[PDB]
Amino acid sequence: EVCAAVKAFNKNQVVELTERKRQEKQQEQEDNMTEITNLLHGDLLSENPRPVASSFGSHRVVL
Amino acid sequence: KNFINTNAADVIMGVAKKPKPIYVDKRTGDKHDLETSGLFPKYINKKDYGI
Amino acid sequence: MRECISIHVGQAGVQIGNACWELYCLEHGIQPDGQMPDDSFNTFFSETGAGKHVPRAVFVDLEPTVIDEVRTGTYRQLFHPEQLITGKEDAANNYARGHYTIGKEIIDLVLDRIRKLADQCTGLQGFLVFHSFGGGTGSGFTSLLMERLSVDYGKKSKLEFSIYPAPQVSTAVVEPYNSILTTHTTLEHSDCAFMVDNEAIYDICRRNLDIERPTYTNLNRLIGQIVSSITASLRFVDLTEFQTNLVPYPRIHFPLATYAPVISAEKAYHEQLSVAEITNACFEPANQMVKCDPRHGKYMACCLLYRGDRTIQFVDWCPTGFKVGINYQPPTVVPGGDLAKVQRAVCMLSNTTAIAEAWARLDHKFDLMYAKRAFVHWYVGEGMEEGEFSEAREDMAALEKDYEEVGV
Amino acid sequence: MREIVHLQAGQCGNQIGAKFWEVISDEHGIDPTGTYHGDSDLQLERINVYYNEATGGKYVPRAVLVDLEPGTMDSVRSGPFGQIFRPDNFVFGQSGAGNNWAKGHYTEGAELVDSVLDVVRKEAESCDCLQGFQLTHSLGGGTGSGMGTLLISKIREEYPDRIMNTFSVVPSPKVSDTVVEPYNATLSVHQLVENTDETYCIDNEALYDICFRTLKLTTPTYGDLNHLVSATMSGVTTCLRFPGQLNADLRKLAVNMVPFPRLHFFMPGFAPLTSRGSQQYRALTVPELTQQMFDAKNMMAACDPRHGRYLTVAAVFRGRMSMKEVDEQMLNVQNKNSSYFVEWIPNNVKTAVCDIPPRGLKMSATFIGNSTAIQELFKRISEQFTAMFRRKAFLHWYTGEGMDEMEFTEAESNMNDLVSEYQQYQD
Amino acid sequence: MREIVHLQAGQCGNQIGAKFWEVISDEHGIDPTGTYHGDSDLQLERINVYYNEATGGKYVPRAVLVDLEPGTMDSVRSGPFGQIFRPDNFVFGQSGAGNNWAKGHYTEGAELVDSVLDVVRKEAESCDCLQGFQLTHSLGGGTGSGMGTLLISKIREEYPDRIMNTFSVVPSPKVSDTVVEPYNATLSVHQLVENTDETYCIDNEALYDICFRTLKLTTPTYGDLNHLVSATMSGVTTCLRFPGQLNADLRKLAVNMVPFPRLHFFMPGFAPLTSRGSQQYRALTVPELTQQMFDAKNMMAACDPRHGRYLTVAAVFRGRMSMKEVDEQMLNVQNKNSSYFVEWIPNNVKTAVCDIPPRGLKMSATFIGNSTAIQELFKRISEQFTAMFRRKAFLHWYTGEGMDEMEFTEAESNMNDLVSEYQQYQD
Repeated sequence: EVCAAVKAFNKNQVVELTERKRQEKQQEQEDNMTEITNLLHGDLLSENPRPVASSFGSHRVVL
Repeated sequence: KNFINTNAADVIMGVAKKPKPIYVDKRTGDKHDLETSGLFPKYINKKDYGI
Repeated sequence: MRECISIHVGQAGVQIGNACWELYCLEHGIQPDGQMPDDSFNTFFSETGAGKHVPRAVFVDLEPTVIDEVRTGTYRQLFHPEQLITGKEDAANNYARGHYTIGKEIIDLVLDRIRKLADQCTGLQGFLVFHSFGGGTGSGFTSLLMERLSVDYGKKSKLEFSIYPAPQVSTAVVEPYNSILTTHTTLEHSDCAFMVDNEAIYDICRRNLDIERPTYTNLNRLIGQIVSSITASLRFVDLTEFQTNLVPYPRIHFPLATYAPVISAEKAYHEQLSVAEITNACFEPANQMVKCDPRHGKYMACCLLYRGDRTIQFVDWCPTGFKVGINYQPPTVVPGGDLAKVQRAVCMLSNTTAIAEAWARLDHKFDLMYAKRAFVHWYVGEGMEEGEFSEAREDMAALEKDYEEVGV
Repeated sequence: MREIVHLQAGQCGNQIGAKFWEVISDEHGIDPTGTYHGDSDLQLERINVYYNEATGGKYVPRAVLVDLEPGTMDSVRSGPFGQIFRPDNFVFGQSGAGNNWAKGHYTEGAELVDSVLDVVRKEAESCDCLQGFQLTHSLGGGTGSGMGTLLISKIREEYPDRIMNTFSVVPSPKVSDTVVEPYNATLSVHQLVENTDETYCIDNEALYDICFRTLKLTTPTYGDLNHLVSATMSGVTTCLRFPGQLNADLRKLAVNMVPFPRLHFFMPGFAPLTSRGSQQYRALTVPELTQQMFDAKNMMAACDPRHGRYLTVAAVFRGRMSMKEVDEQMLNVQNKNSSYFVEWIPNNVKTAVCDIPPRGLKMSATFIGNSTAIQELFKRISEQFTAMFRRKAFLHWYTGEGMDEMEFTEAESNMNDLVSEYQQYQD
Repeated sequence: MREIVHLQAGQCGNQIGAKFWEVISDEHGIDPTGTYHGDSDLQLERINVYYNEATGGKYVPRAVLVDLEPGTMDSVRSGPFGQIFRPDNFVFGQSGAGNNWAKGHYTEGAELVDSVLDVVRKEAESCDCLQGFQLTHSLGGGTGSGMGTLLISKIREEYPDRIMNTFSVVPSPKVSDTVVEPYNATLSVHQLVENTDETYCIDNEALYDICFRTLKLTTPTYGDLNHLVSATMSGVTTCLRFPGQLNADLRKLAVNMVPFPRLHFFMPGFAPLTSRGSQQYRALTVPELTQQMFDAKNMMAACDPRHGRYLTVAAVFRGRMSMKEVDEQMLNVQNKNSSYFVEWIPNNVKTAVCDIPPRGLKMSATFIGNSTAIQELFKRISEQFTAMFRRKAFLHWYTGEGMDEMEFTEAESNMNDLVSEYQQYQD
């Protein structure tokens, strides 16, 4: 009986550990998507010319 | 050149290959070397030992 | 009346003591606030008249950014705010900074708080010092602490739990200089130093448990289990009989450590864990906590701590070599931990001849550096003479011939 | 409570610093006014390492901006982040150095060090425990090299137990834009060997190489080479501000890569540098950081580490990662290469792990390698210094400032011996 | 656990090996963008033999495309499945080989050989246990054969325990679209002798006999010939990817068919090739797969094994089928014929059964045979090399590239002994 409830607790714990592993893998894929989306939106790889705009005015640029 | 005689002579007058010792740890075939892990006694054989 | 003052020096000490004190809180009823929602906590806790329970520990570091997380974490209300001692600048992997220049700013404060903690306890068994050989503070300030504790606290037990440097992996370049210059000055000032290294616990957490890529917390929890199994007979043998039954000669105080069932909850269902199984699994070289092998040496002593319900060859002069202790409380599972729930466990502390290869490798790497005088200017300029390298090396030469002499 | 004072000289040191401070302020949530607009509590916790609190919640940097002409103090003041700098910290003279070392060291810069040392003695007294200084300057100019190595010699006599990093832009033989380059570079490497604790060597032909073959930029400006440098400049101070599992001071890195007191010229690198086309191919793990960190396409200096032994190596990781995987890749890169690592140092690589990644990344890393392939960098200078000086090509500018010819002879054998000093551990 | 790093060289080498990947990817259920859309798990459990993982559940092949001109590395990219490859693995030079074997072996392909052994080591040291490489090339061109033997000559020395398979397209006997063919092929078969574990021999003329006489197509093309090569490439390496009742690796065929180390030239084939109209009558049983492996019209080399003797025979069966009925037919052909089998090997046939069939078929079969009628190939290359080389015809297009005339004289006598080697296992 005591062996039975220890084995049942072990089986249940195996189910929760497997679900925790699945959850952290899916969260890793989410962070990968955030990685690549932010790096494509970044101005270094987009090369938008607006980064040459200067606070002094719209006629002068940053060298 | 007698290829049959030379092939036989090459495979009789020689030496055998000596493998690097490798031990498997897990049940899924994980392979590691032996002489650089801490198991087989290698570094007590040094001549500096105890002095 | 059976207290144990704990001292945690270094980042290794603080991050191990976090796991240890979480387990100590959960074994009794103590919430992380400090209130219980029986007096067996008295070996580790103090009962303020305002209902609060305060631990008997001192956390020391020369850097503030690993104690500030304890100060802002979940266990913020539990600790006395001045049982956590911090410096401003760390020791920077330098035994000289950690011994002579920086550690002298904190040694008096640590001794003051230790005296204040030891005045509460009626019957004090001894101290437990958690440290790491490789770091700056854990190698310099720890040795300075034992030097200034030997003259102050008598013939008390001074147990050490150390992270000995691993045989092939380390997180520093300058580690062997520390690892020899601390052993030379703690050889005569200690009673028993259980040594576990991180590489063997990585092997066990990969192999026994199925945790590929573990972090330090999965190691700190197993260390906490071993310390609880050592001290559990005070709460539910003593600390005092360990130094009698493990250290024959006064320089050979270096035993080992093992916990017998370290298995996952998806393989505790498949097997018995009877006393013969766990006793056999203590003496297996795959389950030791130092990457070494006691087949290639000779056993000298063994202490077997059971908890809950012709290959092994001994030395000539010690035929018996066994001390056995039995406790009745089974080990307690923490939520989020990785071990199973079990009814029986064993912790074996064994003194063996097969640790000579560790000192031989350490001396080899110290020689390899120091023959060409690398890194010496850092250690010389921080108030430390050069000749101490020569005395530490000839002293550890004497130690290797000691390990051969006793075996012969 | 381990504060860092930033010192920055020349046009090169003022245009690196305008981009470094543009990176730190994003990392701590500071807008161009100076008010904290962030979404954590870790950012505000140790902002005092670089920022001084003002009244009203403002934060101003602990930087001193020096120059010898007033022309580069206006483009800094007219950038996006130019209004956070305290206006007293701009110290600028009205007659330039003119690509001349001697005017920077004896005539013009010597009348300005006493008006800069007043400023740095004001930010050395706001710190409860000052860690050390920082200089960014160019070795190929006249006021980065004359005044800049005049300040270090005067700082190191007043704060002699601190830490004095530099980020030297050493001249390149290919990307070079001054005839009188090797006179200033020879007379300044002589001034860095006995007055710094660490000196990271940067060549501009190695930053163009990274921006052409790895990031694949069409037109890299100087603003895209100042972003490469400033990502390493905050990668070595990142455990002083954010917590971790295994920290590293700047002092702890001085201990482990300086075996002998004159061997402190390193080569930086930064791990996750990638294109915009290769962003969905990259797998974002720790072995991919380690493969790119050690790549010889990747070092920020123009000397190849396949021509010499690696004396010692660093690694300063960021992110939430596994200490088993961090520690098993430094062992892995060390056992295949038997003769790329020096024999009398058995473990060469020191690792540290911080816990907070840069803004917009998952994890990152940094490399600070000490090699005996750095002595080819001081021999292309020493083959062009001696081609000119054997006939006295340009000396009349230099002699007529109070400077003698004998200083061009003592700064030859004092760099001819450092090449032989790095040579004796090459084999 | 058993990886294969694909190499492919030339315009022949890339137009073969771009159709092979469309064959494999629909054998495993991979859409043109790279993701997985399949209805099994045997399609996915052994996919690591050929496919590196990418992010988001996307798989990229382990293929490296080398070439010496950028025109044929944009028809590959603009095909149907051309977007699955990682773009770094595309390697192309800027100036062609020019059908010149010297130009690709010594001059143009000796600086490109250093730039591809960076690529092939990043893909070889990322495998858990490397089984062995491949190659696909032609012995008539310049970059397939000149540089393409320089690769095998080099990466046998660095990796001498692994497997090096090749899929040669040796020159055709009848059709010849290059005058300077025989200098290419004679100088290349010497490099195949020492450095290669297995080599198949494919003639483009004997691919034309299949696609007209047997498959009965109105218009064949170089996609209906690159489907025949790829349907033999998949048959040798399908017991690595799919379970069977009896397995056969890439080693277990080379162990059995290569007795002596100089004799590794084989003769492929493929059994169920039937027309639309004749399909109603054909496609019956397992005796109709052993009938058409061994038919002498189906060989993919233009050399007939009736002229000589099968040293060793092999067969790889695909489909879920009877372990008895496979074994009874190989007993049936080994006993009816006597002088088509060598005397000193009494079990000349090795057999293998793979469960998962090819795409669209319910059963299939594949052949490899090893003959002493493969040495009529080299007696026809050497009849047209020393025809030309007697009066020194095209010699300046090779000698002015850095060769000499006695590199020719040894390379014919490095073929006029392997001809007379095979003539002594004749009797």
